[PDB]
Amino acid sequence: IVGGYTCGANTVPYQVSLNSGYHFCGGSLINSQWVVSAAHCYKSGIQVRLGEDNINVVEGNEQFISASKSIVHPSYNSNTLNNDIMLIKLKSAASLNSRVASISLPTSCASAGTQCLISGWGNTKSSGTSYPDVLKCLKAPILSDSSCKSAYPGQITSNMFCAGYLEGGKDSCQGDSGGPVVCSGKLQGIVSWGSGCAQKNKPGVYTKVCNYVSWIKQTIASN
Ligand SMILES: N=C(N)c1ccc2[nH]c(Cc3nc4ccccc4[nH]3)nc2c1
Ligand SMILES: [Ca+2]
Ligand SMILES: [Mg+2]
Ligand SMILES: [Zn+2]
Repeated sequence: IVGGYTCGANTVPYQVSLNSGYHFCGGSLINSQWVVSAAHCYKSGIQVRLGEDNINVVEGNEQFISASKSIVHPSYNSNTLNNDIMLIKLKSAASLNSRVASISLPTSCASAGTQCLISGWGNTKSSGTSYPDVLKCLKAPILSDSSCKSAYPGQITSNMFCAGYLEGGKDSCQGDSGGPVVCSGKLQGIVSWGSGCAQKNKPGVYTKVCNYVSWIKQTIASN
């Protein structure tokens, strides 16, 4: 996250860190047994870490649970990143408490202008590499589809939306990938892609979760 701030320990209780020997992507806990992340974060051998703040220090509120199965969206296109969403089932149910809670799925899609909270342990430099150990947060509004499409001609589908600042300076970045974009108490986006990080007229692009609610509900109920 570039131009963001330290969230504070466990202030984003539905945020998960996907670990395969090191942190490589974020995710969102949707109920005690399932996590939603981005399909471009797919790997074999994932351990989900809940209740984290500093990912390099066991502070006491963590739960490390391995994944039993991963399901990448049936129509995910790795070349365009269209349908960039994946579901991960935990081997054991997590214990939900104040530090570990699930986030709600949306009943409708959000309007441009709505302010959201994006979080992650991804890179914090636009020009450089500085990876933080504690969770970073960023409040950003959803941008109109017009400004999103003008920035990326022929690359935005109806399953994506842009959020951010056209002036540059504030954005999510690699490592934040798969993480949550919460607006009005609902998970509305998943950190997906962008052009570099925090560049002018290159806002972040997010998977539009409101278009996948039936798929998510149907898939978790049958697995
Ligand atoms: N500017 C953005 N809003 C942005 C978000 C996410 C992202 N993701 C990548 C590529 C990317 N994602 C990953 C995940 C894990 C290892 C490497 C890696 N590279 N660029 C970006 C850019
Ligand atoms: Ca920790
Ligand atoms: Mg994240
Ligand atoms: Zn990524």
